[PDB]
Order: sequence, then structure tokens, then C-alpha cells
Amino acid sequence: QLKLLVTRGKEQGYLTYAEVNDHLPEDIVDSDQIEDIIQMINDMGIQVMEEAPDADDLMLAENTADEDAAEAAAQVLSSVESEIGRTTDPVRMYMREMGTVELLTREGEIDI
DNA sequence: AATCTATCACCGCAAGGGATAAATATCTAACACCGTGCGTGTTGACTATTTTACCTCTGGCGGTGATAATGGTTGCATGTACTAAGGAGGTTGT
Repeated sequence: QLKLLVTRGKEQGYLTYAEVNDHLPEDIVDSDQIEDIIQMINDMGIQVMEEAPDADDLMLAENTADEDAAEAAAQVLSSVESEIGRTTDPVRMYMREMGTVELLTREGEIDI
């Protein structure tokens, strides 16, 4: 399932730690795995959590990657595929696999 | 294993029925003739048997279209009766 978390995080340019339960991957339960896999969620999406800023927004601009070329932008196939429903159809798995591409049409595939 | 008297009857032996085969008379069929016409023969002119050549069919198959069209389908495996196995995880114990 996964796409909800990673897409809304990239739209926001930022993702707070606890929003892993606000936009949950409807798949898995790995709560103690988080404390290292958060690494490649942050070198291309960095954020953390505290009571309140006042003038402090800029942090992303000195601390982040720049092309989303092939990495967690596409190897995330495994982490969206990983829960195909044990007895239920190829007419389901393709819906998880297209968890990659949404609708790059009308100019994005022209840029390809 | 021979003897017979005394059964129920086959012989004892008169009658008469059908049969078949002779002679006759009828039938048909086998043939020998005749006449028809067809498949007896060569020859000849036809036209389209086959071949090859040429000019120009049919169907071999390779090739791929653009005003634009950019989140899909798919219905019923089964409702029962069993129960053996693996899977879970907290814990009260080993």
C-alpha cells in the first residue's frame, strides 16, 4: 500500500516522525526498524519534532539531495509490494506496483 | 450267470392308405437364324492434351496508421464436517 505516506511527505517537502501513523502504510508493523530506515527517508526528505517554531523554516535548503534519480524513488517497489494478499490475484499486485507512477502524462513523458 | 412264468403288452400277420413313377401332355427355354447398330478400322482436320514461352492473375506476407484518445477490471472458490497442523504472543512456569 505505502504510497500515501511517501507522496504526501514529498508534496509537503517535510514529514514529522509521528505522521507514520497519520498516513500509515496499510501493510506492516515494524516500529523498532524505524530508527535506521529513517536515514534514507531523511537524506531526501529531512524533518524532526518539537513544541513550536517562530522563524526557523529554512533547514531543508542546506541538508537534502537534488534529483530523486533511481534510489528510494524506485527501490521503494519492495516496500510497497511486500504484502500481496497471500491467495489473492495478479489483478491486485499491479495496483501496488503502480504505487510508483501516478499520471506523468501530457508533458512528463514528453520530458522522458 | 443261468432258469422261467406271467406281466404289460409287440407282435401276430389282416387290412388299407399314400405314394411315386410310369405315360402322357403340356410348358418353357435354348438355340440358330436374322437384322440392327454400335464402338470394327484408318484416315484426316480439327482444337485446344501437353509442353514451353511470354505477358502480366492470385495471393504470398510484410509492414505498421496519429486532431486526440494516458486509475483498470473482475464477480462469485465457499458457507458443511470433520480435525491436523502451523501460526501467533503473553506469560507462568521449565
